[PDB]
Amino acid sequence: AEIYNKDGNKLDVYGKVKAMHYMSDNASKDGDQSYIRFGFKGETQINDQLTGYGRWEAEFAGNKAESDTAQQKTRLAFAGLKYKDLGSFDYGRNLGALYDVEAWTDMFPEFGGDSSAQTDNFMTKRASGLATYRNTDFFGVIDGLNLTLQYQGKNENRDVKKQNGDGFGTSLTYDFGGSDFAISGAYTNSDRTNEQNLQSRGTGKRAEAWATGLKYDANNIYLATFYSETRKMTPITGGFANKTQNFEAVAQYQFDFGLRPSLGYVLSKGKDIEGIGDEDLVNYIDVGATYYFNKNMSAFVDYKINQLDSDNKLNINNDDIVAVGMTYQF
Amino acid sequence: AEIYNKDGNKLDVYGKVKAMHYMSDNASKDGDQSYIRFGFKGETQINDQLTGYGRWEAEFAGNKAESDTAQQKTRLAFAGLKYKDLGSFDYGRNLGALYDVEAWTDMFPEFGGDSSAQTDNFMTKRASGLATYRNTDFFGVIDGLNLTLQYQGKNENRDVKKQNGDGFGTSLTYDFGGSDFAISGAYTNSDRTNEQNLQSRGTGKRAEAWATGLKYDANNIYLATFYSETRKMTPITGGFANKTQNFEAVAQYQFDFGLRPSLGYVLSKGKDIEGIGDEDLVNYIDVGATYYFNKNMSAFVDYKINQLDSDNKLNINNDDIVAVGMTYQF
Amino acid sequence: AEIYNKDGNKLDVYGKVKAMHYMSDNASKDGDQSYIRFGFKGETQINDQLTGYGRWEAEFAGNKAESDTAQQKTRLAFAGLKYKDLGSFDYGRNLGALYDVEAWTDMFPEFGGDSSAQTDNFMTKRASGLATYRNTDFFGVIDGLNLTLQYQGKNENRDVKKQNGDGFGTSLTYDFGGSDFAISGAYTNSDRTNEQNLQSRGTGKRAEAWATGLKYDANNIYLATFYSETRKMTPITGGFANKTQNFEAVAQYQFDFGLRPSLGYVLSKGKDIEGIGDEDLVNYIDVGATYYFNKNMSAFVDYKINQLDSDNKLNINNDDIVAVGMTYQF
Repeated sequence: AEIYNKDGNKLDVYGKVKAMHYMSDNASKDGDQSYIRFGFKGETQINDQLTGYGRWEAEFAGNKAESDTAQQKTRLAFAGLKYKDLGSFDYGRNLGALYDVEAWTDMFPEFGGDSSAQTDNFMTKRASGLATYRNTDFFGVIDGLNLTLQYQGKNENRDVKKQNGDGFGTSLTYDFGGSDFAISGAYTNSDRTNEQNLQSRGTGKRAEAWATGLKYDANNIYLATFYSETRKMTPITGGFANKTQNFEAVAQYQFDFGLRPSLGYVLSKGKDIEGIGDEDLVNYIDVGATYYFNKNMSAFVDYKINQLDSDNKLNINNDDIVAVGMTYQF
Repeated sequence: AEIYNKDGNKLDVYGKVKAMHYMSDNASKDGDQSYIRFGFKGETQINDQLTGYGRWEAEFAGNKAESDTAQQKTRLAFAGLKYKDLGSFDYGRNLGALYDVEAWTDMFPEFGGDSSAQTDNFMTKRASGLATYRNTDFFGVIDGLNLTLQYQGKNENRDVKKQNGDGFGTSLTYDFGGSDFAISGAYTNSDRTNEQNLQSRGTGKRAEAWATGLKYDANNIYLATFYSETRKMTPITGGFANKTQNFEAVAQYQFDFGLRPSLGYVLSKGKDIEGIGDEDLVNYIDVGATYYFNKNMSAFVDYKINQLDSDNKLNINNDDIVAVGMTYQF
Repeated sequence: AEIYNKDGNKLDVYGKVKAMHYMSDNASKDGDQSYIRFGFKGETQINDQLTGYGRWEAEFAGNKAESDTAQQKTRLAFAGLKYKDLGSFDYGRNLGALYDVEAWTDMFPEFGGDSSAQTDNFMTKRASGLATYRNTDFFGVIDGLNLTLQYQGKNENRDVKKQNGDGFGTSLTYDFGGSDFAISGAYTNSDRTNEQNLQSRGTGKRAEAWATGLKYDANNIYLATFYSETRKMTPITGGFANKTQNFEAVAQYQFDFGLRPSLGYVLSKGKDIEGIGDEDLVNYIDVGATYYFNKNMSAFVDYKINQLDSDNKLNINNDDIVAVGMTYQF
């Protein structure tokens, strides 16, 4: 909600209470997982052609006792400039380049974005240390095309899963539509940090990933799907997976009254693992729906139908989960 | 302060800096205990008869070095709907059912709400995992009556004091007044979680509590009092108290100029403790006052006169405390 | 940004995303150190002569993984009253008295305020437990003079570096100007806490500090400088420094277009250290500049030229650092 629009500055305070319960056995555990979001975002307008902005998004736990003050964590912190027509540059906590792809099917009521996309995993989902250029429609009219170059500074304070060396990411998108249609691909080659190569699995030199996505979003239908492959990036109980192939798909329909059913499927498949062969990393069908009471209030049910087996060589968790909830947001 | 009231949505950003000092010896320790509160709350109006809301309240420490980033904790997170006349349903971090009672005398400048009401202690004070129905005036005119049914999902991540199994809570309230008068009672039976019954004290099967309160709030006087009993819920240095009886009372007068004296007394009495017999759990007189400069600014002094003895079988703390402070709030 | 100015109350929500990168070796480390600030501040007006306020400022990390929820910390929490002409009293997390001095040259793009001023170091920089009276222009016209008396309650929960006993602080400032001119001095004598005197270095009885500053801020030039001395307050790897002498200087020029170069130098010199003699504690030249796009958006480069030696008896860090960034703020 735009709480300030004065003298060339627009403050926008946003947020969401997601009261939310998981009923299930202990895969991604069960019981309450409600949370609150909070964020501002400014846009100061320097000149009629230039603009600057900062965005901040934190996330505060809903489910802990108040004695567990290990409760908030930030999601987005950046601030940058955008010139009329030349595009936008920014730095700070942001979204890697491959997620320009993987977002196409990250629309479930709750589950999903679960495959190749780990958070604080080099440029795959959210990420620290990112300079980002994004050009749009291409300088002089390839209208529709959209471009991103990004650099990520090394991050080796953190846990060994969470670390990375200096790297790079592109992606592009061309849109069209009598109604609406788009295709997308991205590229990452971030080298791996030294301390990480003292590990059991996926040891090596560089860490790449690439993806491709097709979407269709028109006259209330939404469909999207993408493939992705990673070489030594995805974290594995042994150590980072040598390779993986991941596939996501999504079909959703929004009724006029408010109901919005979603179907989607998530597969992540471990490959050439350094002592276990190939076990799958993620395999479930998602069935669910939210009901949009309006822009602000909503309620949902989601059902992860884990499709993974019991004899699972990486001793993962074959347990279904059913999330139910209402989401107020302003 | 209602910072947004547009297109059927009212954002209300609130908060309070309580700069506050305890002078005392080390019972609930001494020195600074100032804190800050911050919360929004929305109310989107779907239709002329329905409404939805979310409330969030965190609490950020005032007193630590900045090197002790163990500093914030959330108090309320929920979001729900309310239909004209049928009442309100919500889920998330909220207030148990017995606190519909114990609030009657939780009005001191600082101390109190200290008896049967522990925070993250099954539905006794604040609490995680709560679905809550509250009906008011009873559907068709018992005007004055007010009703609450609540369910609390199991919470066993947390510390053993802090855990609980699935449970239930009712309370009701009928109001009246030529000026103002009300009576209240509530009920809880949450079963105890398995890991908790590996304890020394108050082991068992179910954990109940019940309370009763009378209040009088009219032409500037305010008086209220309540009894409460718990079976294996209140945390004890040995382990949860087998039973307890707790009594609170409060007399307060608000002058026209701004001064508001308060008298109150708090007694919590351990019963059938599993190795110590019965020691009291809380016994103090509270004398104090706030001066309301206005809606926003205020200042106070409170004085807990601990009435507990020295030879205290549960080795509690007989030490007085005197809190002084000013409270800005918006 | 003043988001509320109604019925005698002005809420002011502020904040800043400082996306920011250090390139360097590991002195104050290297890579991302962007952060976000957030604060409100109220001012309720009781009567035409009196006013009350609260200020709160937290600071949330930009650079950690979201798995390291050790991320926010508060900077300012207080709330007080100010009477027309008699001055202002407040309590809570605030700025000691010596910092009324040391602020004169704490203006770099990033570095500086680094000498005698440690945060949560008795009244030297930010600080917990502070009652503060500040009188201004002196009751009856010494216009220009400005006065501060402050008391700091003991703080012994915290780490031994971070602790302190009860203490006191004055400072005064007289301003003038055909353009602008001022001189300042402050005094602290906080006794040291008992647990702290079980240390190797700077053991003793009382902890004093004093400072002096001259500034010149006119027709776009800004120059300022100050001396400071501490007896057993500044933390040393062995233990608190017995004495120190610290000197800061700053020359800055603001062009009409927006560029604002800064020169400054920081020296902190350990004296009579209890096993090491005298090594310097801080010695660097700072060269840098911010470009102010406007009130809100800006970008900078700073360069700490560490001037400290390698054979450094307190095994400190002779490594340069170069900070680059943009700052959005509202």
